[PDB]
Amino acid sequence: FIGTASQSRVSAAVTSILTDGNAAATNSFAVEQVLPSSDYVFSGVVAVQVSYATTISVGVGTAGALTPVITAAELTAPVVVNAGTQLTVERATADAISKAATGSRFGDVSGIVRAWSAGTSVLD
Amino acid sequence: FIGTASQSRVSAAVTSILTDGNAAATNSFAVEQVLPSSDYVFSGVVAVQVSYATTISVGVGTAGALTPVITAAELTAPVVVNAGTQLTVERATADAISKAATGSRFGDVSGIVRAWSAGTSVLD
Amino acid sequence: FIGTASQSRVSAAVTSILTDGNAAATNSFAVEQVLPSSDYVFSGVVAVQVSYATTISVGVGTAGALTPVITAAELTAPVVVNAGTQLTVERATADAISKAATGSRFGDVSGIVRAWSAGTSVLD
Amino acid sequence: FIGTASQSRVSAAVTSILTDGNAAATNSFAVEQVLPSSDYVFSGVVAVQVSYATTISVGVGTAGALTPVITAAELTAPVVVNAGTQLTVERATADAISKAATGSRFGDVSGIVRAWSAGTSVLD
Amino acid sequence: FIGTASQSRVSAAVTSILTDGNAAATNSFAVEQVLPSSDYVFSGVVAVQVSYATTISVGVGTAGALTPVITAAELTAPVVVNAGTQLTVERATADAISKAATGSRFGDVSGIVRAWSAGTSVLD
Amino acid sequence: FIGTASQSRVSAAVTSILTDGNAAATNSFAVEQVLPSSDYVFSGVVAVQVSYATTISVGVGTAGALTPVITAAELTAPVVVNAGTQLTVERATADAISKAATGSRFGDVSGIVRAWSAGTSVLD
Amino acid sequence: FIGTASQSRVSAAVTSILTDGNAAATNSFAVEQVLPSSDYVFSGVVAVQVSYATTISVGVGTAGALTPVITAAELTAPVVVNAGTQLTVERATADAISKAATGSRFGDVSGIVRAWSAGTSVLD
Amino acid sequence: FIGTASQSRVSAAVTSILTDGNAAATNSFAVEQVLPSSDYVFSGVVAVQVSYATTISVGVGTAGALTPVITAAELTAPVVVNAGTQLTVERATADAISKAATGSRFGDVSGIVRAWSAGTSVLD
Amino acid sequence: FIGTASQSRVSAAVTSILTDGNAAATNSFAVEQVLPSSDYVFSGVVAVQVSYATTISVGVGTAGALTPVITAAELTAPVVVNAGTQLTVERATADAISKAATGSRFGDVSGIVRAWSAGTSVLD
Amino acid sequence: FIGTASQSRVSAAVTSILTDGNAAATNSFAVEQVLPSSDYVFSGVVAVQVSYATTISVGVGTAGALTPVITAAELTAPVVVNAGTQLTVERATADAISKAATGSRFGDVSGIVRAWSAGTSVLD
Amino acid sequence: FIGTASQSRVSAAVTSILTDGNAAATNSFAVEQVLPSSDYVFSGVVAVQVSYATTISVGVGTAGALTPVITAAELTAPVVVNAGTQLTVERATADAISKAATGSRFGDVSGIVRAWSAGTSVLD
Amino acid sequence: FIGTASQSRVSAAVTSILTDGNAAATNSFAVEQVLPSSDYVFSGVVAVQVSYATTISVGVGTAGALTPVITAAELTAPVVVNAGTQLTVERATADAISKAATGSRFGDVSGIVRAWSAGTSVLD
Repeated sequence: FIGTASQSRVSAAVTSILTDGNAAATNSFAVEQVLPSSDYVFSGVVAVQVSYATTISVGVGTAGALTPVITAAELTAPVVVNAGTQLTVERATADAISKAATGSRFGDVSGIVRAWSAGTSVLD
Repeated sequence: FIGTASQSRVSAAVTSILTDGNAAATNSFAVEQVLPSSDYVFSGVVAVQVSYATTISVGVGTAGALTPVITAAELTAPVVVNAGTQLTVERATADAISKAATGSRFGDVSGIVRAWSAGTSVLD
Repeated sequence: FIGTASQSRVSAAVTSILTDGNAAATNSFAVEQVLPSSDYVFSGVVAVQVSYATTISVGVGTAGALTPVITAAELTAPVVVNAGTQLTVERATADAISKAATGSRFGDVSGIVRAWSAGTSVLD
Repeated sequence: FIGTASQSRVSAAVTSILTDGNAAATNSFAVEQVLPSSDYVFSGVVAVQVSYATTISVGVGTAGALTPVITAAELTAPVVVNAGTQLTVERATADAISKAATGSRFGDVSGIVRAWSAGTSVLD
Repeated sequence: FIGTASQSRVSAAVTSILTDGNAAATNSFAVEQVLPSSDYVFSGVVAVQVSYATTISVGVGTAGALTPVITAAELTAPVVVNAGTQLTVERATADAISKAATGSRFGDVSGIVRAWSAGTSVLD
Repeated sequence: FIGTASQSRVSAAVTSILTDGNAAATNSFAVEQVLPSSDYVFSGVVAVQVSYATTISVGVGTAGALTPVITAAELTAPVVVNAGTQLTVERATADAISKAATGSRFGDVSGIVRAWSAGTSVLD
Repeated sequence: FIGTASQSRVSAAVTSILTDGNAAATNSFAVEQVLPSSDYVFSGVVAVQVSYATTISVGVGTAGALTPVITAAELTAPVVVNAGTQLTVERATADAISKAATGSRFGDVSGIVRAWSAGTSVLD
Repeated sequence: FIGTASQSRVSAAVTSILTDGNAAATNSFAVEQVLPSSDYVFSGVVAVQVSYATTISVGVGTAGALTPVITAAELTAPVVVNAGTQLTVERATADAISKAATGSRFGDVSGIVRAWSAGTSVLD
Repeated sequence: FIGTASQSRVSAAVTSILTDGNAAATNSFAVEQVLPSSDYVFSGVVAVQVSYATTISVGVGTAGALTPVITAAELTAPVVVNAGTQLTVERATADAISKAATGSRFGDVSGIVRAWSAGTSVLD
Repeated sequence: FIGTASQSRVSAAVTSILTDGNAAATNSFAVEQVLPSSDYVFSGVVAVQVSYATTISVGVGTAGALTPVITAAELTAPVVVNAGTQLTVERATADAISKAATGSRFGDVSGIVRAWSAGTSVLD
Repeated sequence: FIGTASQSRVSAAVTSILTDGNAAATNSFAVEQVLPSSDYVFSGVVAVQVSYATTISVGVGTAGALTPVITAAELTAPVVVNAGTQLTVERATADAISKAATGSRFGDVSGIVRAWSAGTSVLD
Repeated sequence: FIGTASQSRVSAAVTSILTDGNAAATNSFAVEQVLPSSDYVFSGVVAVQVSYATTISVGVGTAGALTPVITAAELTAPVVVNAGTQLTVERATADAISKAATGSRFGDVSGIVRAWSAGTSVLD
């Protein structure tokens, strides 16, 4: 759980404390997934499952107390292509470059790239 | 629960403490989802479900006390395309670039990009 | 409950402590939703519902004490497009850019963008 | 209840402690709503309702003690467009920009934006 | 009850403790409303009403003790446009900007905005 | 009762403890109103009224003990425009700005605003 | 009763404990008013009145014991414009600004405001 | 009774305990007034009066015991303009500013204000 | 857990504390994987498994207490080629270069590269 | 764990604290692997195994307490050739150079290299 | 552990703290290997082994307490030739130079080297 | 441990803290080796061994406490000729020079050296 500025992220945690008076067991599972937010997003059901074993003892051999532990954990986090249409200057500029390049007007592509990278023009 | 500055986010938590005097069980589930807020928002019913197992004991084999645990948890968080029409300078500038590019006026696209990136003009 | 500076946010919590003298159960549900406040707001009925199970025991098998738990929780938080008309400098500047762009006066768009981004002019 | 600096906000809480000597039940509901205060305000009747279930027991099956719980809660918080006319420098500047833009005097819009963003002028 | 520095705010609370020796009931309702104080104020009658149910028991079914609870609460807080005429520097500056803008003297608007934002002048 | 530094505020509270030996009832009502003190003040009669119901019992149905509760409370707090004439530097500066603006001497308005915001002058 | 540092404030409280051996009633009323002390003061008769009802019983219907309660309370606190003539530096500076502004010597107003806000001069 | 550091303040309290062996009544009235001490002082007769009602009973209707209560209380606290002539640095500085301003020597006013606010001079 | 700014990353941790009163064992496993986010993303089921040994004692030889430890741990993190189609200026420029190079128009490739790297043109 | 900006990296750690009341042992293993991310990535199962010895004592010879230690640790981190097809300007430029070089058009290679390194052309 | 910017690196550490109540021993081993990342990479099993001696005492001769120490440590870090095929401008330029040199076209080699080193041409 | 930018380097450290309650000994060994990375690399088993003496006392002659120290330490770091085949412009240029020199075409060697050192040609 370190990414505070991340834009597309799932975080989950499962914790437990089980006791019968004589024995106790504390278990936790934490997980985190992060995506490049301009390309993919999380959309769907987020799901966690854990698996507790009853084959671990603390004490004297097979006569020890039974203390359940987590030995397997899993996560679902559905990943979907980003499809938002709110406009940024960069996205519109890239779209204009693509439109110029589809017509083989590479001089216009060069002009736009010149204006973007250094703010110049053809006669400058 | 680390993203304080996030603009589109769902957070939820479920906690329980069950006891009968002789045995006790503490369980918790925390989850968080974050979206790129200029592209998607949360709109709909937020839903959480957890699953408690009755097959885990603490003590002596099958004769131990029954301590319920969480072994599955899930979240619904509906995701919807952002469709607000309040005006920003960036959104209007991108729209103007798109309008110029639809008419193959790539000189105007270049002029706007020059003014945005470095605040210059054609004769500068 | 981490977003102190958020402008459009719903927060809710439901807590309970039930006991009959011999057994006890503590349950809580906390949830939070956050929107990009320049685009959407919360307007309508905020509603929470929880679901308590009577199928979980603490003790000896089916003979254990009955301790209700929360296994499902939900939230309604109605989402509505922001439609306030109080004036900001950014909103008016974007509106002027849109007005210039509707008449294909991209030189005026470029001039406004130049003044906004670097505070310059055509002859500077 | 985390937003101390918020300007348009509703907060409410309902708490109860019910006992008959042998059984007890504690219940609480807390909720909070926050708006972008330059765009919307709260004006009208603030209303809360909760729903208590009589179908939950603690003890031995259907023979356990009856402990009421909250399973549904709701809030009304009326939302109204902000319509105050006390003057800020930003609001008047935006109004002047709008007046200039309605007459297609985009040079004056550019001049005001230049003075606002960097405090410059046309000959600077 | 978290906003100590708020300038326009209503706070109220209703509490009760009812007992007949064998059963007891404690109830409370707290509520708070906050406005943007430069735009609106509270002026009028502040009113609170609560609704107590007699349909909730603690004990054995319909034979349990009757413990009244709050299931509905409401608030009136009248909202009125701010109309004070004590002078601030910001309000007078905005008024001067509005006066200049009503005569299409956008150079004077630009001059005032330049002096406000950066403390400069036309020849600086 | 949280605003210690507030300059225009009304606070009131009504409390009661009624008993006949066998049954008892405790009731309280607290309320608070706060104004922007440079614009409005409290001047007039401050009035509180509460309403006690005789339709709530604790015990066995209609045979339970009668325990009065508060179900409605209200407040009067008269609000009046601030009209004090003791001089502050800010109020006099705003008045000078208004006097200059009434004669269309926007250069003097700009000069005063320059001196206030950054302590500069025309030739600086 | 929270404002310790307030300069113009009225505080009052009325308390009673009435008993006939078999029944008892405790009642209290507390109230507080606060003004902006540079603008208004309290001068005149401070007056409190309360209203006790004889229509509330604790016990069995109309046969219960009579326990008087407070159902209405009021306060007079006369408010008068502040008219003290002891000199502060701020008040004299504001008076000088007003004197300069009455003669349209806005350069002197600007000079005084420059010296107050940043301690500068015209040639600095 | 909360203002320990206040310089101009009146505090008073009246208490009584009346009994005839079978019935008893306890009554109290507390009040406090505070002024801005540089502007006004308390000088004159401080007077308190209370009003006891004989129309309130505890018991069985009109046959209950008579228990007097306070239903009206009042205070006189004479308010007089402060007229002390012991010298403070602030009062003398304000007087010098007033003397300079009466002769339209606003440069001297500016010089004194510069020395007070930041400890500077004209050539600094 | 050191990469806060990483865009494609999986983080997980499993912790346990087991005790029977006389002996105790604390175990933890932490793991992290990071990808070049423009090329690959994480999409699929994230899975963790650990293996606890019962062949380690603390004490006197084979007569010591049994303290389980982790001796093997594993992670699944599915890796998938990035396939988002949201437009960047760099991606569109590279696409235009590829289109020009597919037609052996290496002069246009050179022109675009010249505009990108230094913002120049053929006649500059 | 020092590489925060690395793009292709695996990090893992295993920790334990074992005690029987009289003796204790703390063990940890940390490991990290880093690749040149434009050439290789991590894809597959990440696996850790450790080996604990029971042949080390603290105390008096062979009669000392048994304290397990880690004497061997290992890691799997599968390494795979990078095969992402998202476009960079550098990758497309290199591809164009390769295409020109496959046809022995070394003048075009030289032209592209000239435009990349210094932004020049043949006649410059 | 000093190389943060290294692209091909292995880091590992083994730590232990062993005690029996009367004596204690702390041991650590840290190691790091770094390769020129354009030529070689790490691919395979990373392995660490340490050797603890039981022949060192602290105290009185052979009668001192036994404190195990590390006297030998080792690392495996498999080294493999870099074989990634993602394109850089430098790699493609070198490949073109090699292709020209295989055909004894040293004029083309010279031309490419001239364009790379100074961005010139044959007639410049 | 000072070379952060080194490309072929081995670093290792061994530390220990031994105590029996009355005497203590702290020992450390740190070592570092660095190679010219274009010529040689580290490939093989990295090995460290230390030697602890039992012939040093602190105290009164031969009756002092035994405090082990390190008196010999060693390192293995296998050194292997660099044999990577990823292409640099410098390596290809040197290879072309070698190819020309093997055929006694020293004019081509001179031409390549002229283009590398100053970017010139034969007729320049």
